[PDB]
Amino acid sequence: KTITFLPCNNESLAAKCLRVLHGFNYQYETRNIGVSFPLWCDATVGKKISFVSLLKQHYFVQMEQLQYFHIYVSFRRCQSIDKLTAAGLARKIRRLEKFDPSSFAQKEHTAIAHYHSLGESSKQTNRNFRLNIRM
Amino acid sequence: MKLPTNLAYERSIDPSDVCFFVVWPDDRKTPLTYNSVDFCHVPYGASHIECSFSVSFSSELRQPYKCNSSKVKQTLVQLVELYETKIGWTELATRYLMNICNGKWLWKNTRKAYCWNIVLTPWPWNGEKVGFEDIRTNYTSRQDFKNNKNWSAIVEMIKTAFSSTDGLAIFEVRATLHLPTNAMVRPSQVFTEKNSRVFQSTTIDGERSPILGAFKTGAAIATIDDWYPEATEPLRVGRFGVHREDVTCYRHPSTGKDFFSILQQAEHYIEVLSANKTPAQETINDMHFLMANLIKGGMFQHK
Amino acid sequence: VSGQPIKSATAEALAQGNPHQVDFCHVPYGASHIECSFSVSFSSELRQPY
Amino acid sequence: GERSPILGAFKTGAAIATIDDWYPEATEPLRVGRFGVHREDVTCYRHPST
RNA sequence: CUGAUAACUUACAGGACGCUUUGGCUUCAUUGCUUUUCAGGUGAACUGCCGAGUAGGUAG
Repeated sequence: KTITFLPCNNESLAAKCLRVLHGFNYQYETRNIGVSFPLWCDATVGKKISFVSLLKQHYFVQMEQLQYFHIYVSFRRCQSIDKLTAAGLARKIRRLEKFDPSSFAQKEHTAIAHYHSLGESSKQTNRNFRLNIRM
Repeated sequence: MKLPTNLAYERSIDPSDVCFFVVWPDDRKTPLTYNSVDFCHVPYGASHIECSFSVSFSSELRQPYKCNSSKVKQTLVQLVELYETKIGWTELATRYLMNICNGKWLWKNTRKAYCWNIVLTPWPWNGEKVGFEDIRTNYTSRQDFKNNKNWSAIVEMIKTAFSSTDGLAIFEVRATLHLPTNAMVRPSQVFTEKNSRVFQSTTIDGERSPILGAFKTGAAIATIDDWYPEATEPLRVGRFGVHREDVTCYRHPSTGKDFFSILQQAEHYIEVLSANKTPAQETINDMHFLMANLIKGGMFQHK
Repeated sequence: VSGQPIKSATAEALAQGNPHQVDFCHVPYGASHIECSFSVSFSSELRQPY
Repeated sequence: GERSPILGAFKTGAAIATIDDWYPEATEPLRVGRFGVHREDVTCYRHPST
C-alpha cells in the first residue's frame, strides 16, 4: 500500500517509517519487503511512501488516529558518500595503518550527484548515521 | 567645529594575511589544503599547526593625510600632542598588543584547542624572541602579560612608534596550535551577493591554502572599544561602533557618543587637557575613542 | 548636509554592511625580496624652446 | 604571460621632481610645477597673488 | 430624413546608342587618482567489518 502524508518535513518523517520497518525485520527475521517513493523529486523525497513484497504495528496505528495519514526503479544505499566526509576520510586511513600518513592528500574537488540521505540512528549503540539513497 | 570637504587619514596598524601550515612529526612543514561548501580539517598524522603574519605600527595618526582647512589641521596636531603628554600611549598600546599576544586573531580556532603558543619577532630589537607559552593557562589577565620578562620593552616600541615622526615597529607573529585529531579549522570566507560557503585562499608552492584575511586580522587587533554606555564586551573600533552578532549600533548619533559628535567637541577637549586638574574617566574614555579612530583612519568628509 | 541626524538611519540600518571591491597585491609567502626596475634619461631639451 | 602592477611613468617623474622648497613659507619640498600646488592640504602655494 | 432619390470609363504600347576625374601634403608640446574596509550561518552525516589497495563493496 501507499501511505500519503497530509498534515511538514518529508525528510525526517519517511526516515521514521523505515525505522519501524527496521525493527519489524528483527522480530520476525524477514528481508522480503522493500521500499520505494513514487514522488522522488529533486527538491524532496516526497509525501508518498509505499512498500512492496506493517500496518498492524503500534506506530502506524497511533499515527492513523490523528488527522495526518492515509495508509523499473531501484533505491539503494550508497556508503561511498559516507566516506566523502572528512571524518570518514580519517576512518579510512586508520584501517590502512592497522605507512606514511602525510603521503595521502585530499581530493580538493569533488562532485556529488543527488545523494538523498535519511537521518536515522542505532539502538544497539547510541550512534547516528544517514541513509544516502540514490536511484 | 565643522567638518571640511576633504579630511582623510591613513591607518597606523597594517596587518597581513595569516597563512596556515601543517607540522608533521620529524618536523617538516606543508601548507594546509581543503576540499570542495568548502571544508578544511587537520590531516590525520599531523602534530600541530603553524600560523604566521606580520603587523606594523607606523605613526600615520600625527598629521592628516589630506585636509583642505588649516584650522582643522592645527586642531588635530594639538590633540595628538596633548593626548601624548597628558594621558600617554600606554593604555592603547597595551590593548592593541594583548590581541596579538593572545589568540584573538585566531577567531574560532582557539576554540577546542589543547594549548597554543605565540612567538613574537620584533624588528628594531636585539635578540631573544619573545615567547608566550601555553595561553589559557599562563596568560589570562592583564597582570599575566606584565609578568613576562620583556613586556615593557615591546609596549615601549609601540609608544615610540606613535610618539615620533618616523616610528616603524614591525612584529613577526607566529602561532602554534595543538588541536585534537581531525579537528576543525575555520578560515575566513569570501563575500558573495546571494551552506554555499567559499574560503579565501592564496597560493603557497603549487597548492591552494586557506587564509585568514588581512582585513579580518585588523578587525581582531582593534576590538578595544568598551568605553560606550554599559560596555558589556569590547567592540571593533569604528564610527558609531557596531556589533555584528546583533545588528545594532551602540554609539548611535542619538546617544551623542559617536565619533562625529566627539569631533565637534574636539576644540573643547584641548582646554581640558591643557589644564592641570586630571580629566574625568568619562572624558578620557572619549579621548581613547577619539585616538583609536584616527589610528583606524578613514574618510572624515561631508557634503 | 546641515548636520542633524537623518531619521531613516536607525541603529539597525546603520549596522548593515557595506561591500566594496578592491585590487589587492601582496608579497608571496616564501619570497626573499622584491626587484623594481626602470630607466631615466637627461637629454637637454631646455637649451632652446620647442 | 601575466598581468603585473606597475608604478607608472608619469607617477615616477613626479617623484624625481619633488624639489621645490623655495615657495615663501617652505618646510616640505613640492613637486615642480606652475603655481606649485600641494595636495596634502589642497591649496596652491605660489598663487598668482603671491 | 444627407446639393435628396439613380449611376461600370475602357482598349493598345521597346527609350536607346557613346564616355580616363587628376596632381601635391609632418598634428605637436606638458601631466601623481587617492584615503578607510570581519561574509557569516561548522551543535552535526558517526563507528566498525571485507579487500594487496587513496579501487570497490556492505554492518549497525
